[PDB]
Amino acid sequence: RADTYLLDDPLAAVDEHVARHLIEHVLGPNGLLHTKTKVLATNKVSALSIADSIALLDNGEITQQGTYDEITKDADSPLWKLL
Amino acid sequence: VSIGRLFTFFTNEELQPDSVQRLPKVKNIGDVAINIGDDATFLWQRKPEYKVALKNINFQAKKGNLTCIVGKVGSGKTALLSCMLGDLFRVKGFATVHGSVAYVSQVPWIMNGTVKEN
Repeated sequence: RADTYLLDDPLAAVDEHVARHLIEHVLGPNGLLHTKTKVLATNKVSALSIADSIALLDNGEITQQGTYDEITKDADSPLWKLL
Repeated sequence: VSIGRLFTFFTNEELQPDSVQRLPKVKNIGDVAINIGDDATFLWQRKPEYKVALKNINFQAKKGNLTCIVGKVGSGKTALLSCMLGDLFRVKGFATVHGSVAYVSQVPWIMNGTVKEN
């Protein structure tokens, strides 16, 4: 029950159904951790859709930042080009 | 021999405490950035020939919101995540993390004991 959670993409290791269940019930804006800041490093499409903001990393630098709506508007990376 | 080994260990390079300001906490529902930095840069070794680094990052997640970092293996996602916790040497820029923190690594760390204990 901490004030910030930083996850290095455990979802990509867990099964997809469990990933969706977690992203809905625990980590998502409607989850049991709603009021707490959450950050992740997964590239899963479902999680990225669940995101409230996103950042694109390029060899130690950043290339883009913004909400999922801005990501979709740009469509500059698979975060929007793959869906 | 053992004193030589122990002295090398005790003199090994530590983590710099001021890489991130973990102290702050914000009395707002969802209206504050958790990370703060202009051109934050982090490195894995203070010895030269840096095989890994983070450069000119200005990442900003917000209180109560889920944010994600996108990038293939080696793009620096793990580095950014761990630097948010204070595990990398801030060479240039600024960084901070608000409130109590928690973290889950790529590899699940589990401790011998009860699952309730873990």
